[PDB]
Amino acid sequence: SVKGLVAVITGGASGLGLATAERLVGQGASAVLLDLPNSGGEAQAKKLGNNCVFAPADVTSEKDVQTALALAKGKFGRVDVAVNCAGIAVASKTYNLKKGQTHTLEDFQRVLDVNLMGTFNVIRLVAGEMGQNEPDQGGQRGVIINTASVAAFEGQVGQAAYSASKGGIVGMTLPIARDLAPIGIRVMTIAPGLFGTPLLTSLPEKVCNFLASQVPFPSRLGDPAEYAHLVQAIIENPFLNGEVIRLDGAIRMQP
Amino acid sequence: SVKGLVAVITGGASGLGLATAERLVGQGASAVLLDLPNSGGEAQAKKLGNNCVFAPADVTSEKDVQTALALAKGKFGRVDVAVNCAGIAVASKTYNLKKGQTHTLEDFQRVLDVNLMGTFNVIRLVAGEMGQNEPDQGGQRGVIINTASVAAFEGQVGQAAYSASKGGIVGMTLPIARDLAPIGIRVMTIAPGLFGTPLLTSLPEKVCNFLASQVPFPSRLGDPAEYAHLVQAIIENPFLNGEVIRLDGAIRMQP
Amino acid sequence: SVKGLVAVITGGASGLGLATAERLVGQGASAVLLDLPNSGGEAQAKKLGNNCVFAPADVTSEKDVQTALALAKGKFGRVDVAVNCAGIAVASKTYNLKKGQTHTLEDFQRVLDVNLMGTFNVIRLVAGEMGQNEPDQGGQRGVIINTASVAAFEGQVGQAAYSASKGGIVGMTLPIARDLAPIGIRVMTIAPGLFGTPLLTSLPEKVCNFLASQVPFPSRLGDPAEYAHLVQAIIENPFLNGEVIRLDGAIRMQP
Amino acid sequence: SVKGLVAVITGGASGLGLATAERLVGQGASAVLLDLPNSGGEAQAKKLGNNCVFAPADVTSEKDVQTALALAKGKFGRVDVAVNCAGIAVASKTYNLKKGQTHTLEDFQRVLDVNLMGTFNVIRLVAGEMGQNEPDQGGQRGVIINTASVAAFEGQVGQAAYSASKGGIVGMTLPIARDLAPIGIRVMTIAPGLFGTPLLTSLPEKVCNFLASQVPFPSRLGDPAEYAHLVQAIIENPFLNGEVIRLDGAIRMQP
Amino acid sequence: AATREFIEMWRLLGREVPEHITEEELKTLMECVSNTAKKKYLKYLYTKEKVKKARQIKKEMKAAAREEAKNIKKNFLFLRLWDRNMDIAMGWKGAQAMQFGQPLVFDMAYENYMKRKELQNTVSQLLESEGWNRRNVDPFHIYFCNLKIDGALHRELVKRYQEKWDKLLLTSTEKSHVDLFPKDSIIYLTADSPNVMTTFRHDKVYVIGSFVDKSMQPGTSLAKAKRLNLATECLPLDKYLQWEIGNKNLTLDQMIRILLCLKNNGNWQEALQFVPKRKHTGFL
RNA sequence: UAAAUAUAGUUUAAAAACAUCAGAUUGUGAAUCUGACAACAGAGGCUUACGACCCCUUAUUUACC
Ligand SMILES: *O[C@H]1[C@@H](O)[C@H](n2cnc3c(=O)[nH]c(N)nc32)O[C@@H]1COP(=O)(O)OP(=O)(O)OP(=O)(O)O
Ligand SMILES: C[S@@+](CC[C@H](N)C(=O)[O-])C[C@H]1O[C@@H](n2cnc3c(N)ncnc32)[C@H](O)[C@@H]1O
Repeated sequence: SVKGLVAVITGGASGLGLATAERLVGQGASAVLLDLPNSGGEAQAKKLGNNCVFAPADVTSEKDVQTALALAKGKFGRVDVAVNCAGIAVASKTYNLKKGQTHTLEDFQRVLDVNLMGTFNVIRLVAGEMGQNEPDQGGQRGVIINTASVAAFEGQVGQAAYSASKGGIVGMTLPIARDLAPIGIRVMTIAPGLFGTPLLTSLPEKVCNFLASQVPFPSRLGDPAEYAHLVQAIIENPFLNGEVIRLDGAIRMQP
Repeated sequence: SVKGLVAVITGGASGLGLATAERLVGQGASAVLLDLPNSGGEAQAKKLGNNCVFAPADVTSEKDVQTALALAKGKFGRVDVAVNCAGIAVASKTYNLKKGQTHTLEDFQRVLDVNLMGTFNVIRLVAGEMGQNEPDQGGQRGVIINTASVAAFEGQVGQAAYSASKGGIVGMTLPIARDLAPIGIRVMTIAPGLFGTPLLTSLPEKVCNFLASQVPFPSRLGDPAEYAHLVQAIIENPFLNGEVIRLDGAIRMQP
Repeated sequence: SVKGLVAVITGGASGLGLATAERLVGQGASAVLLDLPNSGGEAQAKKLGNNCVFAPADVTSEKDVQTALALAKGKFGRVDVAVNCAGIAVASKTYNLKKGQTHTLEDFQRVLDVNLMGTFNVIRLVAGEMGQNEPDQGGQRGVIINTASVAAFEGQVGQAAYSASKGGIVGMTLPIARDLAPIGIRVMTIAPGLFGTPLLTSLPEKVCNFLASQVPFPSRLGDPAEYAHLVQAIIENPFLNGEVIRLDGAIRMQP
Repeated sequence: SVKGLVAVITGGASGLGLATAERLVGQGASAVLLDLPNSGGEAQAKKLGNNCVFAPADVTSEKDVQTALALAKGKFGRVDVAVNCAGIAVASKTYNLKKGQTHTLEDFQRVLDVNLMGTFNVIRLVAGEMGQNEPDQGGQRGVIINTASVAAFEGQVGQAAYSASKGGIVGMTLPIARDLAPIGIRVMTIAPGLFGTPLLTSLPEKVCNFLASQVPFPSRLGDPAEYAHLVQAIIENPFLNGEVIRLDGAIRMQP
Repeated sequence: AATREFIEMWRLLGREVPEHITEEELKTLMECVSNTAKKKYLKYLYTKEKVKKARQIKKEMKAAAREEAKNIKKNFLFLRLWDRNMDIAMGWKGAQAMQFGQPLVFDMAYENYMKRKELQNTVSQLLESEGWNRRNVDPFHIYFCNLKIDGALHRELVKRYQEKWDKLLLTSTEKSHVDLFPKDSIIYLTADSPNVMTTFRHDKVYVIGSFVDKSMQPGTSLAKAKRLNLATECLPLDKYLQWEIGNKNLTLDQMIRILLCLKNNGNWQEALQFVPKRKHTGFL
């Protein structure tokens, strides 16, 4: 069970992160929202009750994450689960011959820092906090859950920047799991497909309807609550480690 | 939730299948053990109580599976979950030049018949039973869970026959998921590796202890109860479809 | 180089197998066509010249293959390359609710026998003859190339039988390579997409045009000669072993 | 054939890049070595003859690559092949509880800029150069070959940063291939295992010999010349697109 | 009503009046202010029935022939589900088009200059124009601008598409094209434009007026393109084609097909094939 | 200005053929099924009607010594 566990959810002020916080808090766990100051996470933290707090920090900054982790220690005393959900995306082709447009390097860099570098920054810093924890009956010190995407396996046109960052998370899932295996920290990656999140809401409403209808079953956008349910299952299952789970309804994205 | 659901657990007399039956029955669901007449599954069914029944049948044969499905229909009235755990393993090298020994085609056919052909026989027959179920609020008529192996991706020496059968399950999980998507049936596959089943425990104690230490974390053989927990999570999660989940503790088998 | 090597091309009377024979024979190698008696293998062998011979055999039967391989030894004296191109294609939905039709077990069984079981029958028998070869400067006794398909990764609707058989080839490609690594035999697998084989070209030109456009680039059906080129590259590359190569033009089959 | 083709090989002053340049130049092609000023690539270009030139540039910077590509345009008039072999590796655990050492963010960023950002920087910039090329009889404008690593699938301990950068390349291989498919540029990725590059041969014989013995077959470090052979096959084959080719001798890494 | 018998007597006169007419068609005949308008409208209804009945007689013949033939009277890789597959494939391309495709704008501000006969035809060509875009290798990002929700054009489009209207992969809005794209990147195509278009620029947005002027109204689009400071262009029909017969205002389906070929690197030889052959005596 | 012409998906000839839209999980004639749309430049007239016949507008192509 997740009763009594302390969870540090990155980007927990909205989208998948907020849904994960709601379920874990409702199940007796304690959540620490870790999002940007302007994300409005303070209001969400108050709504979720006294078991949830808001940590204003930027994932790409080592100092900011350390302050957020220090805040989690003061309020709850320990960190047991880390969920990486913060991410950004850009819809730009690598090169457009007709328009003579080339993908901006800054756009590629920006996605990398938040999606990939930001995920590693939390993983390495949060793992240090989890090291202080004493092993339980199973010898586990903590659980780290990363949020990849189906784009890491098959990405659409113009998703090179987003795919590259999510591809890195998938590639580095097992090496980090092996790295932290001696200290008993489990690393897992969830590759959600089309979910009702602000990342996919930016697309035209008619695009969203078609993409939702293309899911074999269920033929709808992934509910963020479903993502939270899978997160809880990974936490409860001790034998899930170093694996990428695709939560997308068996949809393969054509170009 | 799984309360009230009727599950037809293939190979439920012992090993992973029995562990799945124990959890589902204890959670309020109804189980229908489907194994060989000599497997002793009726004794196990009696232990689990009234909610569990034993249906002696052979997966490789159409006639017996149909009778087993009919028994489930008569006893409970419907089938909601199908779990495929029946299978056999053969440890024979493809060709040993030193001994001049060639892998026998009979061993390869037998492994395919039970692990691969038997799995498809249950899927196609059990699918018809779920086709009669009225769609639920989510439009789902049932769920099918398969039991692949880590050998499908990282196979060892002498596991060619086992890998081929489990490779087919991984290959055919998505085509069947697309096939049954209009009906509203979710097809999922689990690829457990090095679990505490009788088969693995039968091997030399010196060897099994070594393998138990090769798992990065937890450094132990997979608990069949843990496999049952993942089965329940797949059933409860509506968005898990057409995916292979590796439940092995981040272990990549070696030559 | 491929000059002087003796190649046993399974299913070499037409399709991909025939195209492989033309290139290897045209490059100085010797080919041994292994197809069914009803096929026009005898005519093709005569056309290819004195360096090509036809061995009528059924892959699913051990005796047929043994005689065919013995024929190669008598005519040429050794076997250096094996190409598994023989197979059958069956399309059938797992279960149709509206039609009330269930997939026939015989259809599934026969596809497995030829595509999967037949391929293994050749692999385990050719390795015996490749085991008699003296290792070359690189310590290699022979090369075995299998013909998987993109259906092994994302099969379409009604391709459950085809995907399962091809998935087994992809699953067991690495275990066999590990089995035969001490002997010195390299095992490789190719997974072509849509190729202009006689089976594919028989469809209406309206269907063929749509299939051609499905390939991102090049937007055309795969030339059988292109498949032969990769076969030569695998033979000429000593470091290609236990890997699956998709010759499909970056296409991902939709449902 | 590769006769008369112009290839831009990043990191071509030594290692795999130099081997590719040697084979392509010896086969009639013209190569443009794109490496750092201190790599000593000017001498290598002189050795390869008047058909090879050295363009000092840093892949991480847009300005340097553009000047290098301008040099290639002036010297040869067009760019037909782009081989991305530039890259560096770092060895450092994510977190060391025993030593209380945390993977500093500097190295993870450093590897990402060179291996991941540098690869994308060349891909987008060179794609403009290939865009000006007239389509050939096959409609192809150019071929882009990326150098991933086997660590992108099963990385070792301390290779989290290296795996993430190489994992990204695998992720964006298909999205870029789909992006450039209308243009007519083939994007392919090679995932070499352990090769006899100067960096690998610098390690002590105690570890170098052990790694050589871990390859099933051939049981030796990959010859860089063999990597060039695979590169030529990808260039010549028109149907190879959007795939990751593992050139490692069927070896899977242990933790 | 006095109009009902007005028709029945015309039936006795044999005024090419159909046999069965719905009350909905009767009020349309009511709007006809002139007898010739009533005469013209009734003939359209008459031929409407004649084609349907001839269609039906030739239709039941098909069923009768097929069943008779049936009474007298392997290995596959794909199931015969192609028609579904193409629709999905086009949908995926269409979704990509609205994220990266070149915007093509259909202006729906001409509803005030169209009768019911021409308004119906405009929708027919709009359906075909969008149909060819879907099947194209590189579809445009079709924009339906100035499309009032309660307007006749919007209502007619809904009936012809039924439930498919909300699933079409195109942008339909009430805002003018000037409010969606920069005014310097908009080219209002029109046959009356003094400027002749020579090269198809991929960085520009082309506006096609969804206007079918059976009753010729020259300069209607030019005035719209001149009220707002928007550039205008015309196809080089006279430059390349030996125009001899007909009007130079091509249909919407032909217009989009011409642009589609140009956008796919096609030259004027291929692009201008879609112009009706009856209009011109060859190419040069 | 005058004389011949004008098919709003495209041709044919004086009503058809090929296309278009919606629905289809199609067992490989779907090579089909059930629907949608069928206006020979436009408008106004004449006549029991006629696509005839007669004015008017726009447009196209020629001629304007
Ligand atoms: O009526 C014509 C015509 O008298 C004369 N005109 C113009 N072009 C030509 C030509 O090529 N060949 C001949 N024989 N005559 C030509 O000028 C008049 C032009 O008519 P417009 O209506 O265009 O001129 P305006 O704007 O002044 O109005 P209107 O009062 O004459 O009708
Ligand atoms: C058949 S035209 C009718 C409207 C006509 N422009 C008018 O004012 O009377 C319909 C649309 O097709 C386009 N179009 C028709 N012919 C054209 C041509 N020759 N050159 C450029 N555009 C043309 C125009 O943009 C116009 O908006």
